[PDB]
Amino acid sequence: EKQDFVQHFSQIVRVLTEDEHPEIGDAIARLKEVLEYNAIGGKYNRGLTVVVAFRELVEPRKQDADSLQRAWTVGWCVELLQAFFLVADDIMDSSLTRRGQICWYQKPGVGLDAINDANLLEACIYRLLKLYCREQPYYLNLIELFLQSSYQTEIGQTLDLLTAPQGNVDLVRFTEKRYKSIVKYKTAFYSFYLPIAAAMYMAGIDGEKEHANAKKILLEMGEFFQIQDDYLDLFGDPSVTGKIGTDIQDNKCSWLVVQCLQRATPEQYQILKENYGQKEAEKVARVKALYEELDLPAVFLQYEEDSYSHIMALIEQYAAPLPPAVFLGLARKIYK
Amino acid sequence: EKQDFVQHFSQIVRVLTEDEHPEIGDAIARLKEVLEYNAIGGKYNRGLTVVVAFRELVEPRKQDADSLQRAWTVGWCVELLQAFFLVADDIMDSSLTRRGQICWYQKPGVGLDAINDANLLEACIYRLLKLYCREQPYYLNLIELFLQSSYQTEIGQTLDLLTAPQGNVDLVRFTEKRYKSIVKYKTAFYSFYLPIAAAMYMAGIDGEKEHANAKKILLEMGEFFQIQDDYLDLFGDPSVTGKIGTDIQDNKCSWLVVQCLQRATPEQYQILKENYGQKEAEKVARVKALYEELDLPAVFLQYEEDSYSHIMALIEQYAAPLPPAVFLGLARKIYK
Ligand SMILES: O=P(O)(O)C(O)(Cc1cccnc1)P(=O)(O)O
Ligand SMILES: O=P(O)(O)C(O)(Cc1cccnc1)P(=O)(O)O
Ligand SMILES: [Mg+2]
Ligand SMILES: [Mg+2]
Ligand SMILES: [Mg+2]
Ligand SMILES: [Mg+2]
Ligand SMILES: [Mg+2]
Ligand SMILES: [Mg+2]
Repeated sequence: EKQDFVQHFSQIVRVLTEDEHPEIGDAIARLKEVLEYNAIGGKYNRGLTVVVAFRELVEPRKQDADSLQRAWTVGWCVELLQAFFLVADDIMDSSLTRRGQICWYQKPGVGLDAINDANLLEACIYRLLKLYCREQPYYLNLIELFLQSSYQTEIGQTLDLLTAPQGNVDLVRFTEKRYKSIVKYKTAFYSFYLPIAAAMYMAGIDGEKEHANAKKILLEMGEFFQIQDDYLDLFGDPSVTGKIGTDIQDNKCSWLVVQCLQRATPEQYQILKENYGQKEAEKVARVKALYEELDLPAVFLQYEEDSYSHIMALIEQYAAPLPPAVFLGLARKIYK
Repeated sequence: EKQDFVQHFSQIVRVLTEDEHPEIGDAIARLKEVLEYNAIGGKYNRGLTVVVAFRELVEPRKQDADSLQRAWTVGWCVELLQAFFLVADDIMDSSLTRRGQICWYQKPGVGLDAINDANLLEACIYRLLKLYCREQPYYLNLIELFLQSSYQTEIGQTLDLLTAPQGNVDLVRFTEKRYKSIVKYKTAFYSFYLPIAAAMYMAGIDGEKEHANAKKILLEMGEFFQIQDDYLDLFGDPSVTGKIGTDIQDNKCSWLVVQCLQRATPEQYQILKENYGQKEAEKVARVKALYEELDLPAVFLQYEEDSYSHIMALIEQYAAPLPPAVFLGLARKIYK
């Protein structure tokens, strides 16, 4: 399934680049480069979720060649949206690598031009929806879903960045309540709600209450996914994660620091105060050592188990009348 | 009219900030700040063009309070789009001031976070269209117009930036053909076509051929407007323009350098080669002095006259069945 999804990318790049209007040539070329470098090399889970859910929600007699093409394309739209956000997120977080290669903006000859490049990736979403879904009943529902999920992700990023001012001790700000708001908005809407909801609209499941019920499950899964992202920022294997962690030196409201603040002794609070939020390797190591001294890996592992049980309880409550398998396949993939 | 348009901004900021969901509070606050700093202080010509054209194209018996509100809001959408692009353009062009104050990203405590802030301004366009135009016949036409004009502006910005690589002599690239493509895409679609076309759709003028005819006039006006922007980058009064010029030190394909290359002697070409595209004030002054020695102000002034006559000839050819006054009021404003 992931090999089939990735094979459809050649076709996407081909239709996005067919406007070559020789004049715009050299920017179409650059657009190819941005797409090749930036939407390829991930696991493709968010885009595949659209396709998997589409096949589970749509009656097989309605799954002809062209409706399947529209599903693959919408899944690539979700991946282009993630590519838009990541590019810009790597600039703002001062990140070094992404998916096992240097962040696009560190590429010599790119730099802050990456800002345009990211806006273009966003623009491609709507070009693809027009090329493929324009005459479908769900066209406007999808455009609106993508725009709303962007807005919600940018609100989240705003909070992320206001809670993490550079060069400024922000520990008082780092609370559970605040953390939960950050991750709801910055990650949960676009990573989980968006692709399932997109498949739902394509299948003609438009009801407010069915979308609300699906959202109840999916926003909690997204919360877990971001907690996991925070854990792996520091404790993940960078040959697996494909990215260097910057949360400590970026002064982020990570699940780790939140959990640390609620366990630290007043001596340990001062260690964090003196070392969090700074570029010095030795300072970052003191924080990591405090996390390790507080058995934060053990705490994450227990949370992963408790979170799983909680999400499965919500699937029991809220999945119907959708197939639980939609949610269960997602759970398998993120608690893997 | 500009005082009425500006008065409606309080209401726009109020509806954009009514989601205060206490959790997202502090990002709504920041969103207010971004809107107050970044969509205010211009001349508002692009947003007013929507309103002026709306009143001229819509039968007065159809211009009730609420349809007029929708026109003011769509005009603010066009201004939010310009605010999105300028913010990001000031980062990528390394600009110092905008509208008589420091560029938002130079504000201490903003910096590259301005990237998110700009994406949020874009997002506000679609929130306003949904809040105000959702049940109108032209809703989808407007969303599609705004998205398309963004795409086209980002393609233009891509070309602008590829033709102007930092630290790299690009004079061979700087041709009339290339310049015309740049400005068509980066400026002409969103500054002129966009607001008139928006008013056209609101008035129920949806025809392909009427939009094409309007576009014929408006893209040429936009070409002139960018040529004027290039001229004033170096020769404008910064107490009038409100911005410091960076085209020479940014290595831009400005109308000025294009015109200089077609008049320069081989000695003068080498002066440009040795001094264009560099941060040193003394080098920038050599280029300005070469422009002045080539009587480029005199050339711009003659071009302004010839361009005016050309645009008026196109209004004669292509305005009907729209009122010429729509185009003539625009011409007055840009050749002012
Ligand atoms: O991939 P990253 O940078 O670890 C992350 O998950 C990326 C991201 C970007 C935009 C929204 N949500 C998450 P972050 O929040 O920066 O820790
Ligand atoms: O306001 P500026 O920076 O003079 C400009 O007109 C701004 C701009 C931004 C985006 C698209 N078109 C023009 P530019 O092209 O940068 O010279
Ligand atoms: Mg990041
Ligand atoms: Mg981030
Ligand atoms: Mg992370
Ligand atoms: Mg600029
Ligand atoms: Mg520019
Ligand atoms: Mg300029």
